[PDB]
This record gives sequence, structure tokens and C-alpha cells, in this order.
Amino acid sequence: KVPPTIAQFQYTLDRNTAAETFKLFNKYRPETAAEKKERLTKEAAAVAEGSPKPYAVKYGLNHVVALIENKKAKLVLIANDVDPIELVVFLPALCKKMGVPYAIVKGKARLGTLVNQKTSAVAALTEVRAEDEAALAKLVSTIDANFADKYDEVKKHW
Amino acid sequence: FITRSQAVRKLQVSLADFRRLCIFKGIYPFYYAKDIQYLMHEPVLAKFREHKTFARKLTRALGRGEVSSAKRLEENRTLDHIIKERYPSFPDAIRDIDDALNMLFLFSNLPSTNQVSSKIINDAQKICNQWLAYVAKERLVRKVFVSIKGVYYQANIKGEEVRWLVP
Amino acid sequence: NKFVRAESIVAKTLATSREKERIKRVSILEDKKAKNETQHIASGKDFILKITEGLIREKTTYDGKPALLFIVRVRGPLAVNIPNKAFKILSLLRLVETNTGVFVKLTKNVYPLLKVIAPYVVIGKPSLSSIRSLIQKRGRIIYKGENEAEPHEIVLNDNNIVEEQLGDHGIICVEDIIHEIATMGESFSVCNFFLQPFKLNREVSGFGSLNRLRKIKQREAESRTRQFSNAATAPVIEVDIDSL
Amino acid sequence: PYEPLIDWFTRHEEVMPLTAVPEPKRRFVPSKNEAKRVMKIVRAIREGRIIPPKKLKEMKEKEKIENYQYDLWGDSTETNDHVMHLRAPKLPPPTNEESYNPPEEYLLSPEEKEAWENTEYSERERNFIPQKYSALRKVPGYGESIRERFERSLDLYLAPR
RNA sequence: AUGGUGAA
RNA sequence: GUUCUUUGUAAAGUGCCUUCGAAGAGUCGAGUUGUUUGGGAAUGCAGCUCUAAGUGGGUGGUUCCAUCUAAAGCUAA
RNA sequence: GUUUGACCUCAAAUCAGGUAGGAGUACCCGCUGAACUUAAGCAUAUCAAUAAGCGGAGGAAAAGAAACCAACCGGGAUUGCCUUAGUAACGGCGAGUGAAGCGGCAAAAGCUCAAAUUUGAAAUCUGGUACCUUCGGUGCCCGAGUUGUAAUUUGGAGAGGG
Repeated sequence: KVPPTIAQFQYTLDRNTAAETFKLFNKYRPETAAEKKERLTKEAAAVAEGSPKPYAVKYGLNHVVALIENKKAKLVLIANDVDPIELVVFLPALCKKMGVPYAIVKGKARLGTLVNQKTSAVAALTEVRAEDEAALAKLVSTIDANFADKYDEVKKHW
Repeated sequence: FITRSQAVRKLQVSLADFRRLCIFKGIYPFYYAKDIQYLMHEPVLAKFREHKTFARKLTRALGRGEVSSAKRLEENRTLDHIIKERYPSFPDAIRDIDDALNMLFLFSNLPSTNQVSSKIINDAQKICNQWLAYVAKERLVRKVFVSIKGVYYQANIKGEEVRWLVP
Repeated sequence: NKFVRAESIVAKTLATSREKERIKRVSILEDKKAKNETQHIASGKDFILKITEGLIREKTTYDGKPALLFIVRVRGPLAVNIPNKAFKILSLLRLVETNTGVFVKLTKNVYPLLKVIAPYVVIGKPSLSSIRSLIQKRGRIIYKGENEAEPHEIVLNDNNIVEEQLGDHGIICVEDIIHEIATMGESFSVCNFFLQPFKLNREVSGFGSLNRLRKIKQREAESRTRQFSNAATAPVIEVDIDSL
Repeated sequence: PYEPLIDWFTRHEEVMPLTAVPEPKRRFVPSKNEAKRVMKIVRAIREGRIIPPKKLKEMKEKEKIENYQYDLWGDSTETNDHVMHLRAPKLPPPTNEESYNPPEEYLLSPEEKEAWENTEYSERERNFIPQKYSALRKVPGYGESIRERFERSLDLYLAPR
């Protein structure tokens, strides 16, 4: 059978909780290439003739890992079907050691749809507007009981 | 001699697109082998395949959940040169315009429905109104015939004697 | 067959409660106005709002003059079960069917009733050309078929049918009905019943690949054009109903 | 060989980060990348190699609509006789007294009407029921026009030649 | 010894 | 030698103060089997078998001191 | 939801954009690789770590900026020559085999990545198309890429700030 570290996946966010997380994440889609290009062209045209940081989800594996271990990230999403499993084996344990809540979601393809990329294998959010801060906090609190308390014996099931 | 199946296999085109190309080229049926070889080069087929690929791209964009990308793909998108060869001279076009006028008149009276875009009906009505205005200005009509299926209107454009039915 | 989710039923309940609260207040205000209880109300008189094309709004005081009007169903609110108070009105006016329309005559008493159900439908004054085109290109007519049954509401196939059904008020052709509808004729009610529904063509009618984007664009434009004000004193919103 | 894992290390949550790298100014101020891109676009606009969206609005909604403004045929007095494969369209011939007010001799009798109704499609060369209507309003509506013309369109190019 | 040739 | 752009709140040169401030793993190496060998201390090479750590590791040193940081790569003379 | 869409793996195309076979072979970089022949002898010693055999490049190639050499008051890339030296060292210590620092000369350019979050904006690049001033310059599109393209940097440190 698989080692105890493996099979920690296959226990993931449920349809309701996953749908809620996607709905919350869908409100922070990062600016795509076309949107950024048109915005910059409009700004240049305005300048030629004569705002705070843009809140967005963090999805880069290196960027997400750097955010973790610094307590900046408030929530982290983990892809379960990552082909190089070694890239993701340490992420759950590292987050638990750092105390950062995380929720595993099935499908790297599904995860990537929220950032206009084919696959990202990871997703996280640090900045959040006031209108969504309460929703993010409630989702984080719910995820605790949904996952951590339901799989306290994840070390079993070789 | 080849058949419709062979032509479809060689052209690698859909049945509806094959019928559209045949209509735009008047390839009456078995099928004319000597004409299919000439049909092998057709920018209309290139446009059709490009539109088919764009359809898949738009479906992918919609599935990925990006309205802006879908709008950009949709915005970023003819028979003018086809008529050049199938109507060698104006008299031939005038002679063959009977079917076109009849179809436009029939469609102008068709109520809007899910199976026919309202824009098509509006365009047909506008074309019919333009034709009626042109006929009235030139007064080229010579005879009027009333029938149970409509009024068999006719015109003498350059002596053609075309007969267009008004539903 | 399909399982019912808790969230959907909860949303339906909340929307129904909000609509019922709005409707009770609207009915109370209308009853007080009919009683001339002008002592304490938000507005003594009433207004009719008009939206026209870039987009600008127009507001004018209600005028006590009857006029021909056309009303079409807007298929909403999305998740509100129609209350019996409004359900009865919709059924009586036979506009419950989605995308269906019918012509009515504006009156002093009709306007308060329209105000209550204004969000559920779209109203406006169609042009004479539009009315003629709709009448000559659409319109159901219930009749007894050949001998036995009366399911044939298809179309006004023959003028002789109109002569046979009524025969008395001079309604012998479709143009007579058009004139009686455009003009404030006595036969307006008679022909109005004769043509209970007006089954106008619906939207794109599908999803497809590009059709999905078209439907999304229509839905988002509806919010920028139509809006559920929900105000008990909301003026009636008129639009270019002829745009179809 | 097969025993549960132990959380001896992960049991205690970390209190503070593991690095003290000072935060760069860009994390609290717009970075130079956006300004550089904006200035590059401004330079492109000034050099004339790119156009602002304001003019593109006109180019998309006030240009490219000028279509069909050319003589498609021009001077032409020749026919397709070079290749005789252009079969004649076979346009329908003139009417055959199928009027709303035809001669009284062609007024279909009840027996003739029954005989015509007995015949099915594809055997109705006389595809009209002649009748006399002294009043225009008495003319009944025709719903078979669409079907007949659709059949004509099908037969136009769906027949061997 | 290494690299090759053809065959009662 | 004669000229056009010189642009953009851009790059980068230096004196002083504050806070951070990484390093190549079936790899070194122990044993074994053949090879290289002028090679007394393998000096190396290939398979077999287990596999090490960062106040550490390699090569030497007379009690202990002297010098670098392999297991990534490029470059005319 | 009995449909539909995201992907991931591999095929299909006399589709577009691309490269290799071989020849030559004195020298270069590696693999395999013997015998005649010798001290009185053939397993080390020696022909020979050679010829032949095999694979891959250029006008030169390899190597080249130390986990180096040394023990002195220290030198500071690789390479070629003289010297060190027929010395240290090896071998029926004999016959014979056979190195290197330091010194002098020729020429001395040193560099680029992994290992820290750009995150207040994959800003990177190939390909197609449309133009020009064509070993290339630009508008637009797609794709590659987040399992990582973009600021420095290989310890002589370096970076965030004043």
C-alpha cells in the first residue's frame, strides 16, 4: 500500500465547500493579458492627450511557497492530481507546521480555470476587500472543521 | 467519375459546408469529377474551417470562465468574389435574379422565430423595400397577375421579363 | 426527479417574503390613495418613467387620457414564486405565459394595477406601423375548428372567419381589427378577447457555443436596461417595446 | 513496517516567519514595470506606429462599413458559352390561369376537387385549386407557399444533370 | 596477431 | 570627421549608517571484482552494495595547525 | 447531469517552420584493441595503455578560472618549451622503467546558472499575419510558459533601506 504521507490526498473539499471557495475565488480573477494591455493602452492615450494595489489570488508555486512560512497567505489550495507528487507531499505538512489553513481540491485543470491558466497546481489569497474579508474568514473557519477535524487520523490508511 | 462520398473525403469538409460550397459553385450531381478538382482551391473553405476552429476556441473560453476573453474572440472575426465567376455578365445575373427575388419576398413575410434570426428577416424586408422603391422609381413593371398563392409580379429589366412572386 | 437543494429553497423563500412585503405595502398605499388619504403619503400624484437611447431617462406626470398599450412577460423575478395576489391578476390578464403579450387600454383604474405588476412585465406604447406588422404577422384566434373541437388557435387564415365569428360590428378583415385596436373603438374589448394571447418570438432559444455568449450579453444588458426597483412608489417604466 | 506517522514536529504551530528580509518599496508603491510599459506605449503612439483606442473606435464603428461601393461586373458582354456546363436555371413558366378570379369554366367542381384531393404529392402537376373570388377579402390564406418554394430550391441542385 | 576475400 | 533621437520621475558609477544575507545526493566515502599503472599513500577509471553533513566537507601538517569549497556550465592568445 | 466543458497521455497529416546520415581523417576527443618482438621467462615489467577496428568535431582541438601547489617572509587560470631530471620513485634495486612544485621564457579576459516572493499588474519568448529602411525594425493574433519566461550574483559576496 501507499506510505502514510500518501493518501493524505483523496480527502478534499466537498462540492458545497468547493463551490463556495470557487465563487469566492472567482471574484479575484487576476487581470488577463488582454485586459492589462487595453488598460495600459488607455492609460497611455490619456497621458499622451493630457488606486491601491490590485487584489488578486496568488497561484505561482514558488510565489505561494514564499508566501507560506511568512504567515502572509490566509488560505491555500492544493491540487491532488499533480504528476510530480514530490512537489506537493511537503506542502500540507509545511502549512500545518506554519498553521496556515489549506484545502485540497480535486483537479489541477479545475484549479487553473480560476487564474486563466491551464494548470497551476496551487492557489492562495493574501489581500481581500472588506466586502469579501468576512466571507473569506467564514470559509477559512468552516474549512477547519470540514477537513482538519474530519481527518485527524489521516496518518492511518497506509 | 467520383461520388459525393469521395468529394467529401477529399475536401475534408462537413456535409452542410459541402452543400454550401456546391450551391456557391452550382456543382449539380454522382458528382462532376472535373469540377471537384477545381473546387480543391477555395478560400470559402478556408474561412469555414477557420470559423469552425474559432467555435472551439470560444467554447474553451466560455468553459474557462472568462467573459472578456470570449468577447475579444467574438469581436475579432464573403460571397463578393464568388459572384465574379458564376455570373459572367449583368444580363445573366438579371435573368437568374428571379429565384433570389422570390426567396427574399417569401422570407420578408416570415415571422421571427427561434429557427430564423430576426436580423435575417429584417434584412430581407429591407431588401424587398429597396427593390420595390427601385421598381416604382423606374416604373419597369408591365404586367400584374393575382393568384391564390400571391400576386405573380413581373418586371422587364432590360427586357428580361423576370417574374417575381409577391406573397 | 431532480433533488432540491437547501440553498435554492431558502433563496426562493427569502425572495418570496421580500416580494410579499413589497406587495402588501403597495396594496395598502394604493387603497389609501383611492380613499383620498393624502394626509401622509410619499407622493400625492404618480409618474411614468421612460428609458430611451448614450442612455437617458425621462419622467412625466401621469395624464388622465386612455391610450393603447402592449405588455409582454419578462420572465422574472428569477427566484420568486408569484404570490396569489399577483398570480390572480396575471392569470386574469393571461400574461402568465413566458414571452406572451396582449394589448390593453390604459385607464385611471388600470394604472394602479399595472404599478403593482410593473416589474413582472414590460409596457410601452407601440407605434402604428409596429402594431400593424404584429397584427398582420402574428396573433392567435380561438375558433371551433371544422365541426367538433377548438384547439386551432394558429393564425387568422381567412377573413371570412372573422365575418362568421362576429358578423355584426363590421369586423370583416384584419385591418378592421387593426383600426379598432389603434383607435379607441368599442370593439377593442371584443377583438381583444378574440386574440387573447400574442405569442411573440422568444430570445435566442438555446445555448450553443456563441449563443451562450449572446445569452450572457442579453442578460447583462437587461440589468443595465431593466431594474427591479422594488419601491412601492416606483414610477412605471416605459421602453421602446417596438424593438423586436 | 506499516505504522502510523507521527506529528512530533508539526504539532507546534510556528509563531513568527523564518526570514527577516526587509520589504521592498515596490510592495507598497506602484512598481516601475507599469510606468515603463505606459511610457513605451506613449512612445509608440507618438511615433505613429500604434493608434490610441479613441481613433480605433471610429475605425471600427465609422470605418469598414463602406462596402459594395465598386462595380462588381463592370464592362462585360460575354456569357458562359466558353464552358457549356452552365445548365439553364429552368425558371418556372408563366401562370396557367391559376388566378383568384379565373374563367368560370375552370371552377373546380366537387367531384374534380375530390379527385384532386385524392392525388398525393409528386403527382399534382396541376398544383392549384382554381376558384373564383369576386371579393379580395374572400381570398383564403396560403400556407403551402413556403413548402413549394423549398421543394423548388431542393430540386434546383439536388437532381442529376 | 589485426583488417579483408570466396568457396567440394 | 558631419548629423537625427538625445528621455524616463530610467539605468548605473562612488564615501558613510541600519536590516537581511542561499551554495550543486544513488553524491563523497567503506568493502569487493577487472583495468591503468614508472606511480613506494589508488593516482584514477567501470560494475557490484550501503550510504553520510552543514559552526560542515576535501588535501596536507606537527601535540594540533596551513589552503579551498567538488558532485552545474561558457570562454581567442 | 442518460448531455456538456476543462484538462493530462499518445497517435494521425505527399500540413508550415527545422536538423543528422556521407566524404575527408596528419593532428584532436572517447571505446575496443592484440602479436612478432625482450631480460635466461612471460601475469604484473616491455613492444603497448601502440598499429589495425569503432563513434564525433575544428582550423587548430581538449583543458581553462581550484574541494590547486605547498610548509616558505608563501604562489594564485589553462597551455607549449628549457630547467628541475634521467632526479624523486618503480623493477629477480641489477638489466631496465619513469613523474611533479618551485625557477626562466611565449601569451594573460575572465565569466554565466541552481540555491532569497516582482507580486502594487508573465511585465518574457517562438510562430502566423500586415507594413519598412531586410544577417533585421514595428501594429495585431495564437501558442510556449506559473511544475517559472522577467533586476543583480557565484563568495572579490550580494540584496532591501537611509
